[PDB]
Order: sequence, then C-alpha cells, then structure tokens
Amino acid sequence: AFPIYAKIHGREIHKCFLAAAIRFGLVVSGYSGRDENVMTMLRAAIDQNNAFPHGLYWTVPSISKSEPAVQDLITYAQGKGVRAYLVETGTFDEMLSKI
Amino acid sequence: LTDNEFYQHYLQNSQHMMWFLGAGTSRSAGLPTASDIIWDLKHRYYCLHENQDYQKHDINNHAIKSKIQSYMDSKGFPLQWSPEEYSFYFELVFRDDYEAQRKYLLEALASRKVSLNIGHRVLAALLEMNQTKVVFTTNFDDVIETAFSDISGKHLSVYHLEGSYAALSALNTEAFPIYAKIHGDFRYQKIKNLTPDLQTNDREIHKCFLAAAIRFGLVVSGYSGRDENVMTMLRAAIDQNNAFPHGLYWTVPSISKSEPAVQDLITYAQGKGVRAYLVETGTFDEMLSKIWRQVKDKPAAIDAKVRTARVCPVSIPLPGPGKPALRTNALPVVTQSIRCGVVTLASPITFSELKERISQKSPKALLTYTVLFLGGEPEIRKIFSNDEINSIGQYYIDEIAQSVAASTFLKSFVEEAILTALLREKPILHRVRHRTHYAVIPNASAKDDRFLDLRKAVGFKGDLGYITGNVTNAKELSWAEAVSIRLEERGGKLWIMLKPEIWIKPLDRREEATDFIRSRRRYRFNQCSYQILDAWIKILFGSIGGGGTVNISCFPDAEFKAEFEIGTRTAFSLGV
Amino acid sequence: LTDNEFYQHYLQNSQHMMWFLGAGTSRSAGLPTASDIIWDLKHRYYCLHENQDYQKHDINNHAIKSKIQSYMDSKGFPLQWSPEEYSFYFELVFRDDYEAQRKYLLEALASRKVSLNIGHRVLAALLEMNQTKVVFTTNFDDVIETAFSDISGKHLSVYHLEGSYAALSALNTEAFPIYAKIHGDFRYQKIKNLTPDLQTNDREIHKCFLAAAIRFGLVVSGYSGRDENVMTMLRAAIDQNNAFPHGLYWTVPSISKSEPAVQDLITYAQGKGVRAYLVETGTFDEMLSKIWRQVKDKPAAIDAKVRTARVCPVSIPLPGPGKPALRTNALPVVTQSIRCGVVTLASPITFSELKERISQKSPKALLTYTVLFLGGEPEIRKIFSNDEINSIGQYYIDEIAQSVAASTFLKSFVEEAILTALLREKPILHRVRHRTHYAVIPNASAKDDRFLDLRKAVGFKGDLGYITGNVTNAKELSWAEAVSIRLEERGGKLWIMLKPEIWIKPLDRREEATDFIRSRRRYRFNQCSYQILDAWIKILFGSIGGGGTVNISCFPDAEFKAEFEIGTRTAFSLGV
Amino acid sequence: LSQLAAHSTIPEPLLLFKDNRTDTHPLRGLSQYGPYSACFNLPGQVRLAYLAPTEHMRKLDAIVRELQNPATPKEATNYYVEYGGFEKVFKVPLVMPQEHLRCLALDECHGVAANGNGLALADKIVQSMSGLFRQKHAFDVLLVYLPASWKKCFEYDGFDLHDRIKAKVAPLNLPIQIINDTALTRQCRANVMWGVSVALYAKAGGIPWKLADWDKDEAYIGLSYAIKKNAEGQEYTTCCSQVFDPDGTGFEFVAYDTRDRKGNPYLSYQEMQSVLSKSLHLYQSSHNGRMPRKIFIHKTTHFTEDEIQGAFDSFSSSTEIELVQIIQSTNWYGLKVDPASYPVDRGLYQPLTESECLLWTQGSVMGVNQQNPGQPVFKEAALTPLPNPIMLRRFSGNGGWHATCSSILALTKVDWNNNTLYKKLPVTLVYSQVFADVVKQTPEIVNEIYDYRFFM
DNA sequence: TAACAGCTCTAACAGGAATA
RNA sequence: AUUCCUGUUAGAGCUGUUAAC
DNA sequence: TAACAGCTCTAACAGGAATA
RNA sequence: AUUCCUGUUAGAGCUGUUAAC
Ligand SMILES: Nc1ncnc2c1ncn2[C@@H]1O[C@H](COP(=O)(O)O)[C@@H](O)[C@H]1O
Ligand SMILES: Nc1ncnc2c1ncn2[C@@H]1O[C@H](COP(=O)(O)O)[C@@H](O)[C@H]1O
Ligand SMILES: [Mg+2]
Repeated sequence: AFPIYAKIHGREIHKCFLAAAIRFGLVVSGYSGRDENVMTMLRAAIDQNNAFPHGLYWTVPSISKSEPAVQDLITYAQGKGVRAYLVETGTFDEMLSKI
Repeated sequence: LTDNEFYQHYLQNSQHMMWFLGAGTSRSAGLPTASDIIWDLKHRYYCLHENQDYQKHDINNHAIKSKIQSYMDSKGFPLQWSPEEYSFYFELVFRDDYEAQRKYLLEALASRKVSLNIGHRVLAALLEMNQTKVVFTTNFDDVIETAFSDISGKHLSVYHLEGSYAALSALNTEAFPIYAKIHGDFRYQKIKNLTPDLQTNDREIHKCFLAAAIRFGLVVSGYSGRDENVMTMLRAAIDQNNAFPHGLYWTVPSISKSEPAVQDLITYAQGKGVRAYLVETGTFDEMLSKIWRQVKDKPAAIDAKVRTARVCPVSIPLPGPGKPALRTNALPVVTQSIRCGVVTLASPITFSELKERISQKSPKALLTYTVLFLGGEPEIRKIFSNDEINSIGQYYIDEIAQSVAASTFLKSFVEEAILTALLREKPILHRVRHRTHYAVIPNASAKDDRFLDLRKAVGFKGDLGYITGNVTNAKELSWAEAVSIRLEERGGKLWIMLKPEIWIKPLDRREEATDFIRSRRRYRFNQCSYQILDAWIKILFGSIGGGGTVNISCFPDAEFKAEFEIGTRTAFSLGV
Repeated sequence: LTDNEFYQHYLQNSQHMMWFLGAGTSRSAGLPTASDIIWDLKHRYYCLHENQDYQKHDINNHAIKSKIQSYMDSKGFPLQWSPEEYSFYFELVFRDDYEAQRKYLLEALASRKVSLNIGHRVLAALLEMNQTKVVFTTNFDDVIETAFSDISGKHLSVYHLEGSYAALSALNTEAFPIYAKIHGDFRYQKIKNLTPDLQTNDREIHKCFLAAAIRFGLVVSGYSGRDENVMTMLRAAIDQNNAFPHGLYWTVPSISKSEPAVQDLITYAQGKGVRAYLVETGTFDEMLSKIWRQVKDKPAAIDAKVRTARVCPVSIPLPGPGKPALRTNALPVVTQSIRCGVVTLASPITFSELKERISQKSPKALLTYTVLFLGGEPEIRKIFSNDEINSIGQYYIDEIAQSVAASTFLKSFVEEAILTALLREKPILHRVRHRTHYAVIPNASAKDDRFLDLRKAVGFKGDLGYITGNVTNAKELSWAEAVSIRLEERGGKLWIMLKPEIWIKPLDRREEATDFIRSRRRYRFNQCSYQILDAWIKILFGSIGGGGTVNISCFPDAEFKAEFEIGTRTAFSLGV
Repeated sequence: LSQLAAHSTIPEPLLLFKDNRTDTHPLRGLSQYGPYSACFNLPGQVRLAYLAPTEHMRKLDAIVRELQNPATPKEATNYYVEYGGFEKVFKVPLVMPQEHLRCLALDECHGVAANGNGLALADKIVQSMSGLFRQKHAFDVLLVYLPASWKKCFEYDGFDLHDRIKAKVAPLNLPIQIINDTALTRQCRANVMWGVSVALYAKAGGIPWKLADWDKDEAYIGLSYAIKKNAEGQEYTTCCSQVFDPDGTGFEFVAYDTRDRKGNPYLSYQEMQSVLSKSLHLYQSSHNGRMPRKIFIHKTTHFTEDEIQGAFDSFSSSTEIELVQIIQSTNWYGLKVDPASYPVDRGLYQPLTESECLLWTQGSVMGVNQQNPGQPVFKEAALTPLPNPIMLRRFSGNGGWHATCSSILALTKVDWNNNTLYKKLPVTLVYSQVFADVVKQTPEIVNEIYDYRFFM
C-alpha cells in the first residue's frame, strides 16, 4: 500500500528496512553517515542473498568531502557482490530537479 | 488453522501470494504421477529382459503389479514405496543416459494427454488477472503453461534451469507473472529429477526464492515433502528478516497423512517469528474452485474459459413447422404483461402467515408474497387492517414467462390466477389435489347442454355416455369427469396443460375406485382421448380449436384485474 | 516469379515450410522498429547530457529529429542510416552494461504495446493447424508466442540462446511446432543484438538450421539482409545435398528496394542447384492474409480467433414495446412461405433475355431467373415454346425473408408480385419510375367514393380537397396523388414501405412541376401526412389500421398463385 | 407483430458556453452568456482585412458595418434571436481594417474570369494577398469577396473555386471568410449576420461554443469521400476527421488525408490501420500519451471485413471500438402520436434490427422557441414537411444504443459553420466530406492536418 | 437455518395383460 | 423375483423467495 | 469479365426560408 | 461561397445471381 514516508529517528524500522532492501534498491542523499545505528542497519540489510538488486547509490555533493565510513561501506558492499556505487552529483535539490 | 479462516485470510490478501505447486496437482491433470512413472518403468524393465508381450498384460492390474514387484524384489532391488526408488529405477532402466531419460520423461508427460481441470485453469486465471505473481513448481510438464495460454490467450513466461537467472532479473524488474520451475522443463537437457541431482539447488533460483520470500507470502499445495533441497531452501528463506509478510500457508489434502517433515518445518517457522500455518482444504482442485468462487469482479472474458460449464451450451435451434402432426394438450398463453396490486406492510410478513390469513378470512381475491395481490382492495382491507397497511400500489409484470421461471411463487400465483379466470363464469367446479387444480363436472348440473359433447366423447360406439355418477361397487364414492389444469413454463413461453382425469368426490378415498378408474380408462384410446380433449377444450373455452384467440379476465369488476389470452387450439407440428 | 504462382506453389505444398521472420513482422505488431529504437536512444542521449525536458519535445517531430541528429553529428558520431549505427548508439548509451541494455530493450519491446494483427495470428494458426512446423526468427519480442497463446489456447515452445541445443533435439524428435529465435528472448542474459555479437552463430542453432534445411523448404519474409551471420548460415545451408526440397522463397515488400545481398544470394542458390525464388507479395500482413484465404478446411474454433471480424458482433437485442409512439409507414408481411413455378430450359438463358422476352410478349404472368414464374402455365407456353421447355414444376420458398436477403433477384420478384397482388382488384393505376413502383389515383375515376377519404386528407381546414388534375402553370403536365410502394428486408422480417408522392403523368417532365410539387407539399405536416397515410392504407387494403390481417393473393385464378398476408396497421412502438 | 422495440428520446444536448454555462440553444446562449472560449483570451480582438475588386469594396465595408450594429430577424423568427451587436454578444471588439489592411484584387482577375479559367483565377486571387502578407501579423481574418461577374468560374466540372482558394491559403495560416453576393442579397439580415459573425469568431481564435457532457476519454472519428472524374476512370479521395475534448479546455476538431490511388471508397487493411494509427497518435499527443478508451468511427458506407480487422488490430484490447455506419437516404419515416401537430421529437432512436437503428437527427426540438414559448420547432420545415431519419448500422460494438446515439446527437450540434440549430449528420462526417472536396480539388494537401477553423 | 413455492425422484404396495 | 409400467400412498432431494442468525 | 437485381453515395444544378 | 437539405437529372461503387473465359 504505497507510498509511505517513514522516519528513522536515529528496531521497528530495522525489519522494515531489511524487507525494503530485499524488495528494491536504494539511493541515499543528504546523509554523510556518522551514525552507527543506521550504519549497522544498512550493513545488516546488505548481507541477504538479493539485497538492493538494482543498486545502492550514495550521492554526495563532492566525492572527496565525504566521510571515510561511506567509502568503507561502499567498498564492503562491492566486495560482497552488491552493485553499490558512490556517484558525485550536485546538491540534493539540484539532483532531483535534473532527474 | 481451519480451512475457512485460511480462505478468508487469502481472500483478504491474495494480491501478494506466491504459489508453490508440487507434483501432486499434476496428478489430476491426467499426467502419470511419481508412482505411475515408477510402475511404468518397472513394466518396461520386466518386459524387456524376461521376454513377455508388452500389451498382453496391463500395468494397473493387481496381479501383474504384484508379479512385477516380486520379480523386482527377486533381483535384490528396493522393496516397495521407499525413498531412493524412483531415481533408482530411472538410473537402472536408462543406465546413465540422460538424453534418453529426458526423451522418455517427455513422452510420458507429453502435452497430448493433459486435459486441464478447474484447478490449473483457476490458477492461470489468478496469474492473468494479477493476484498471484510468482508460481514456483518442482514439476516438469506444462500443466500450468498450457492453462494460461488457453485462458489469457497470451504467451506465459516459463523459467527453468537452462537459463535459471531469468527469474531473478524478472523478479527485480517486476516482469510479472513469472512461472519458475525449480526443476526445469523436460525439453531442456538438465531436468534435475534423480536423487543425486535433488540434493543441490541452483544458486540463482535459490537466490530468487529468498528475494521473493520478502515480497509475498507463500501458499504451497500438492507438496508432500521428501525433497531435501527444496526443504532447505524454504528453511533458509525462513531464516531472514520479515521472511514472509503474509505467512506460509502449507496446504495438504489430509492433515493426518501429512509427513512429519512438513509439521516440523511449520514449527520451526513459527519459532522463527513467521505466522506459517498448516491447513487442510481437501484436494488442490476443490481448494482452487473455492478460491475462485470467493474471487470478486472476475472478468467475463477469462471466466468464460475458467468455467466452461458456466456458459450455457447446446443452444441448438429448432426448425420450422414445414411439411401426421401430433396434437398435444398445451394451450399457448400469448399474454406477455399483466398488472397486479402491491400492499406494503409496517411489519415483515411470512408467506406461511399470508397463507393462514387466506385460510381464516377466505377473501374473494388472490395474494402471494415476493405482497402481490390480484382482486379488489376492500378484500385486502378485510385481510389486513389499516394499521398494518402502509400503502397500496401497482405492479407490472413486463415478462410473465421470465418472472414465473425466476420465482416459483410467481408460478403458483399466475397458475392460480389463470385457473380462477378460466372457472370464473362457468358451472364447472374447481377443486385441488396435492398442488394440482382440477376442473370437474358438477354433480347437480350434469345434464347441461354444454356437457352433451362431453357426453358424446365418453359414449361407446357413438351412443350417449355418462359424465357423473357413483362407483359400481363403492359405498359412498362419487365420480365425475375432470381435467387437471396446470401452468408449464417452456423456454420463453407459457402453456396451459390439460389432462383428462376421473375425479373422485372423497379426496382420501380415491384408491378404492382405482379399478373403476382403470376400468373406465381401459379403452380411452387415441380417438377417444382426442374426442375428450376436444370436448374439454370446448367446455373450458367456449370455442372450437380453430383459429381462436379467446381472452379471459379474472375479477373483471375489480380495480386490479388480470386479462390473459390463450389460443384455443392446442400445440401441433407437422412432421418433417 | 510472380506472386500468384508463389501462392499456388505454397498452397500445393504447405505441410513442409519453414518460416523466417526477422525484425520485419514486428513493424506491424505495434512495436518500435530498428530505426524507432535508434531514434529513441538518440532522444534519451541528447536529453541526458544537454539538459532538456524529455516530454516537452517529442521524437517523431521532424524539427526535433533534425536537431538531435545534428547534435549527434556534432560529436563526430555516424551520419545517418548507415551500418554500425544501431549497435553504436546502444553501446554509447549503455557503455557496455548488458543488463541495463537488456532491461531497456525489454521495456521498449514489452508485451503491453503489442496488438496482434492478421499476419501474426495467421502464422500462429498455420503453426497450430500444423502446416508450418519451424518458424525461425531474428526477433526478440514475443509476438508469435502471444498470437499462438491467443489462438490455440496452448503454450508455445519458444527456443532461444540460453538453452541453445534445445531446439535441435526438438527437431530430431519431431516435437513440432518449434519457434526458435536465432537471437533469443530478451528475458535472458544473452540477446546477441550488437554488431560484434552479430558476426558469430551459435553452433547448436546453426546445426538445427542446417538439419531443418533438408526437411522443409524456407519462406523468409520481413528480412532485408544486412546480417552477416544469418547470411552465412543460409549460404552454408545451401551448400549441402538437396538443401531445400521445396525451394527458398525470399519475399520482399518491394523487389526494387531489395538489397543486392538478397539478390546475389538468390543467384548463388540457383547456381547451387536449388530452386530458390525471390518474389514480391507486398507487406507481410497482406501476404499472410492471402495465404490464409487460400487455406482450405480451416477449423472454425481457431478461425473464430484468426479473423474476429468474420464472426458477427453487436448482436445487441432490442427491448419490448412496453410503456408517445411513432407510427411508421411499414406494413409487416407475416407471410413466411410461398409457392412458385419453375421452367427448365433446354439451353441456358440470361436474365436480360427473359426481360426482353417479357417486353416483347407482354404476358399476364411474372417471371425471374435464379426460371421462377408466378402465374399460369399457358402464359409461359406463349413466352417459351415446347421445344425450349423441358419440364414445368413447383418451387417452395420456406423462408421468404432469408431468400430475398440472399438474392436480389428474389427481392425484385417478390416486390413485383406483392405490387401486382395489391393492385390486382383495385382501380388505382400501377406505374414505375426508375426501379420503384407507384400506385396512383387514375384520372378518369377520380370521383370514386373510395377516394373521398383521400379527398378529406388533402383538404384545407377540413373542406374537400383535390386528388387529380393539371398543374397550375404547365402546358400539358398532369398530376395526381400517389404512393411509392417498396419491399424492405429488415432483420428476419419483410415490410411494405408506403410513401406519399405527387405523381406526374409525363415521366420525363416531372421537374417542370417541381415548384408545384413543392407548393402542394409545403404544408403536409404531421397531422396532414398522418391523414394521407391513413387514407392510402384504407385505399390499398380496404380496412382501417386496427387489428386487421387482410390477405391478398396474386392471380387467384391461376395454378401458381402467391397468397400474401400483410397486417393493415403500420409499425408502432410506445416510448420507454 | 406491429409492436416494435420501445424507443427513448435522448434530450437536447447541452452546450458549454461563457463561464461554463450550458444552454441547448446556441445563438440564444451566445446572446445571453457569450462564447465558451471567451473565458480566456485566445482572440484579443477580431482584426479583419478585405480582398475584393475596387468596384465592390463598398459591399464589404457595408456588410462589416452591418455586423457591427444589431439586427432583427425577419425570416425563420421561430428559431433566431435578435442580434445584440458583435461587441456585446461575443464580448470582443470587431476592428475595421485601416487603409493598408484593405487590399484590391488585380484587374487581371477580371480578364481571367472572362476567359473562364478557374485555376488561374484562384491563383490570381491568392497572388493578390501579398500586400496583406507583408502585414500578416496585423489581421486575423481576411474577408475575400467575389463579384457576380466571376460566376462563370465559381463552379464547373472538375473544379471548385472555393475549395481551391481554401487549399491554397490553408498552408499560409491565414483564415479566410469568403463572401459571395448571396450573403448580401439574402432577404433576411439577422440570418447572414449571425452566420458571418460566428464564422468570424471561430476563424479568429476559436470555439464559439463547446458541447457539454463530453467524456475526455473518447475520440470520435468520421470518414468521408469524394469523387474526381478522371478521363479514363475515377479517383475516390477519402479523408478522415477527428473530434475530441482534450485535457486542456480547447476542444479539438481536425481533419487529414489517408496516405495512393483508390478505386473504391473502402479502405484496405493497411490504409485503415495507418489512418487509425495517425488518429490515436494525435489523441495521445493531445492527451500526454493516455490511451483513448472509446473510439467511434462513423463512415458513410459499410465497413468491409478488412476495415473491421484493421480497426480491431490497430488498438489494444483496453480500448473498445464502436464501428458505426451512417445511412442518409432511407425508406422509413415516422409520425408522432400522443397524432401531433409537429413531427416526432428530435433525437428519438428506434432499434429496428439487432445491428440497425433509426436515428432522428431531424425533428421537433423542445425549449428553443423564441415566440410562443413551449411550442415545438422544426428546423427543416421550409425544406421538408416531415423529418427523414438516418440509419445507424453498427458494425462493431459491445452494447448500448444510447451510448452511440447520444454521441451522434451531440456531434450534430457543434458545427460552428452551421447557422441553424443542428445538422443532419455528425460534424465528423460533414468535415470529412468538406476536406474530401478540398483534397479532391487540390491533391497536394495530403501531407498536413488542419483544424476546423481553416475550412469551416 | 426456518418456512414457503415448483420439478423430479425413489420407496412401498396393488395389479392386470396389448382397439376391446 | 420370466416381464411391462399404470396408479395409490408418503418422504426426500434440488432449485428458489423471504425472514433471520 | 459480361450482363442483370438491389442499397447507397456523390456529382451538378435549382431553390426557398421554419404549422402557414 | 453566412447557412440549411429538399428535390431533379446522371454515373459510379459495392454486394450478389447467372453465363462464361
Ligand atoms: N489432489 C492433490 N493435488 C495435488 N497433490 C496431492 C493431491 N493429493 C495428494 N497430493 C500430494 O502428492 C504427493 C505425492 O507426490 P510424490 O511424492 O511425487 O508421489 C503427496 O505428498 C500428496 O500429499
Ligand atoms: N510489413 C512488412 N512485411 C514484410 N517485410 C517488411 C515489412 N516491413 C518491413 N519489412 C522488411 O524488414 C526490413 C527491416 O528489417 P531490419 O532493418 O533488418 O530490422 C526492411 O528492409 C523491409 O524489407
Ligand atoms: Mg465559411
């Protein structure tokens, strides 16, 4: 019964995020990580057999300015076999306008 | 979990429902089951070495089955319906020749013996009308590939082990409906049917089962267990977050005969937090029939193929009356539309209550429930006071035949109305026996001129007969000529049925005159019966059966009057 | 080779015919072509980098196409419709991402925009009814699969590159019909659509084609060459013993625009001893329509789906006359069966010849050809001598309406017969204008009492009117009231059409009185026209239009007489 | 056996007007409310221009002045309504052209007319338009006048001057309102004024009135043909018109060719499929890609098997197709009884056979009488004493005679070129026939499609 | 689930013999 | 029960149509 | 392909004005 | 050609039904 707008406010979303990661891929914008709760949330979402089938896309205004944890997670996902990517775009609003 | 609650749950959420049909469903499709395949293989094996005529002895005979099984046990082969037997006999007959094995399995399960039944057609309709999106199967024959082609008229995307990664992509891009065979089509080289092949799972398909686990809930039918690879794939699917959003509904034809593996898997799933339930719903066919019955707003185009019995066949037209002609007893009632009166009651009423009110009050009108009354309003006021009557209005029956066919209350009401009309202005008495109305010559007025023709009808050798009197050897029984008159709904027409009878004045003492009724009717042959029917037509209608359209109205002096018109000539048709 | 000879050759031997359909049939199936795919890719590519609104400008506009192509040429890309462009733009847009390329090609050619036309349905019918067994295709979308599923109701076995060798086995075990896609379904990982993939052929599919060459003859349609791998596979198939038992029929929509590769391949095949012929048969759809037309004994069950226009739709029933009612001019002819006379001629006769014999002899009878005559035999003896007459017998028209509808000769004959019957015993004169019949008040007998009601009909403000006379400003033109009477076949019924007209005594001088005809008809409003139609009904029938069934016979004193019965009341229907 | 199926009279269709008000009388509503398209400013002001010989320009300025001032109806006062003055009734000023917005035809046109050469006369009339073409932005509608002395070239075999002029100036985008001497010498004046004014407003801007109760998801199609008498044989030039109410407020009414040679007016499989493809592609472009759900293809002649198959195979299964044939000349004719003084109410449809029905596009109309309100009006009383109905022979449909009959009735009332109350045929058929005449006269028009305001 | 309407069947008896 | 199916006396079974529960 | 039958259409003209 | 469709005079187009070729 789409669409839903759930706020993490960071376990009731943990299972929801896991099922959603099973369903379809994720693009994350405006987030630099730095939070261990959502970090473990996403890392736990990655492990399953078909997680983010379309791909995980961490979009930041500048690639070099991103926190090291984001790149570490991207490399970990790529090693696991998932198709996670780190792409450099503009501001989130400008990215969405171009989309 | 009771079956009805399972049906409500499914009906409640059938949009997101994977199906897992096993080899049990194909059992009905007419395809040989696993045991039938084993027995066929044993038949070929025994007939081959021990040189015996193949067609001379059948396979479903009890004696030949016992003899072949005894021969098989003689060479130390597995005893009876035990594991590692089906694969054993396959690998014995075909001595590791997978091409010949594939060809035989294709021939046995070929697409010429398959006759789709309600179950596969209903599942294919669910696929097309898009409630179930994924149908996993461990089964080789196109039992459901064919059903979808027959119903939808569209090609179905079947997935197998030849590619085996198509299912994951199609699942990811939502290319529903997908029908992924966990063991692949028999057309292809890999079949994965022997026990050694049944221990492993294809990585990409296995991957698909887990991704599809999160999206939908599973209903598995016609699966008995006994497969290690599918069981471990299901167990792995359970051991993941929100494994089944709609619960795993494992259905078996009989809970008592279910294997313990299914029950322990259900217990494990319940221990892992999912709401998996084991239910018994009878056979797969009955289950799917009920599921389709509970389906709402099914498209007519696909339902004309789901249930071919629902559409009306054999609408074979009748020819013309062109070119000896039987003369039946049916008078066609060409009246198409009538007017009736309706009374609205402040409190609900029962047809039985109205019948007893008729019995007590005995009004000069007719009433039935559906309350439609024919006659005068003051009679209804006698039956029903002003307090219980809200309003009195009119009712129009545009199609009388369809109305009487639809509701038997209308049939009885119209029959009573036409009977009252026909006997309204005539001396012939009106009685009832069981629920059949009888127009009988009265005792006193038996000397009327209008009965004289009837007197000619019963007369012997053309003399004057008798119409009413007393039985030859009865104490008080009185007898008379009569006609049973009924209303018959035939197709889109209404007819009046007249049958000559010998009415007996005491209702319950009819049997004592049986011999007399027999004796009087011994020689009522075709000519005599023709004469009696003509005389009765003249009595009941007043006109001879040539080109007449006599019209009769019941309660002509009443505000609500029914005016019927019945052709005076009975039905006839010249031979072709 | 002319197209008609090709059709005859194919019809003579249609049981052994492979088909070859690559990217040419898909043009007419409602799915984009190669050029459309290229232009779509260019549209996405241009809109992506140069940030432009995607939906703001379309793709089939000429200006936008020119602008996008100019942009593409700006970056040094290939110029226009040149080789290595389609694959080039695919590999440019998708930068070697075969999964995304597959997903896009699936979305563009998906099974929702496809609307099967006559060509694919006819080919699928040929597959099911088992004339063509092998249908090779270089095409990805499931047009033939959907057509076969829609028509046969059975799942079709599609073969591709994933399995690859599956098709060869099916050929060897005669598992027809087989539909092997030389480039495979888009539902699978390998699509073999780019130019680098188009240089090689799958070994097993190559072997399958080589083996199928010997068994059947090939008809290739909607294929324009340009593919090296398929061309070399065909050339290798030619270079083997009895390469094609039924010849390679290469069909193109236009021989002039055919690529030279096809022509040189045909010449090479002819030099290698096979009877390969290149023909032009127009589009694929028209070709298959003609081929299906020449098909004999096509099953009704599949033909009800091949040509949905052949079955009669819109059989929407009409309601009852229940519950202002227009009163038309149609008198229903309830006569169902009539008797006519037939004469057998020793030599064939022409309807024109019979018409001129009527003109010369002017007999007191009616005749038509189908020779059915209505009237007296001696009149026919006057028309035809004994030498030319073999026998004279009877004819029965059981269904008059179906007979007149089927043959217009019967329509004219029955119209003339009913016209002669209606004016047989009445003073009203019978004339004809063009192909219509007019009953006109005679000049001399205009003072008859039976015309007085008509005199009332035309009268002004209720006084006495005029029925016949001379025009106000004409030298010799004479005018009279008249009715045009015609026969109309409506559904399963026959009706007589009456229309009030002002007949003019000189046939060719009618226009000179036009104003008068206008002036006399200026104020013939609904009431006046109602009166005139009632008066004409009374004149033509002798009974007022209430509950009448007047019967009229033509030539009552003749052995062959037609007895019609027309209801005296015109058609009416109360509003709902 | 003389009792037919019960008919139902479809009520008079409502017409959307100024401020979305509905009134089934077009001219009365125009006087009372105003044009539907006047809600937005599509025409800022109706700037006119004149093209006529120097001698007869006074007639043009006189008729323009007559349009400026109100007029009263003299003939057919039963239906017509008093003119309120262009500025008052259409709520937009009517601008008289200045000196440079008023051209003069070449005197060589008179010589060509005396020579009796229609082609050269049309070419010269078009070539006279260059003075206005240097100021094409200045004016909206050009009033081309033709003196009676040119009658010899107005209409003769293998030619028609009006169609040639329309086809020559259609690609040049300038609307043209041709005026003959007939419009001058017609007895009544309000007749000519109403007709010319509504034509002028439609050609300068558009949509004087729009039909209400119109589902946006139905596209109506009408095919009609014309004959060019070749020396050896004949040429059957058939063209198709399309109407639909799009998502935007601007109701659309277009026409287009169908392509080579046709010997018969029945389209083959490929041609029918191509025309239908162009039609729903046009609808999709006007509906941002949304598929039409109901399609009505009205044809003056019966659909062959090929045409029905092309219709079935061109669309998808989701879009039901209503293939209907319209028969103009029929034997049947009815008379209303309660017998009535006035003929049967307009719009009554009588189902004769499971596939054939009578529709009374002609007949008495209720609620549009100016004098003695409540009396019925018969539009064709002058021409005929009784209304001749048409036959609808449905060739493809799922169910419902009312659905197609009401659509046809509403399509018979939106002909802005028609001065009278309604039309005997749907606007689809009449516009397809007009464009068929145009294409038959000028074969080099098959490339483009055109809005109604060009040819009405 | 309780009545009511019709259509049709079987379950027990009884029962006489082919247009006179 | 050599047969045949003609009636009598009853009850069910289906359909329905209401009132419910 | 040549006639013949009906059903229906357009192609040229002409033509008068809404129940009197 | 402000309009409307009422008629006249013709020819085609489809269907057919025969005779063929
Ligand atoms: N009506 C039915 N439809 C489908 N499967 C059934 C049905 N009845 C029984 N089965 C199952 O079929 C299985 C036999 O499959 P197999 O082990 O291949 O012989 C058993 O486990 C049954 O539970
Ligand atoms: N309707 C059609 N029937 C038969 N062939 C066609 C049709 N349309 C296109 N073609 C052929 O298909 C070819 C294009 O296929 P390709 O360019 O190889 O994908 C053209 O060269 C045409 O000859
Ligand atoms: Mg105009």
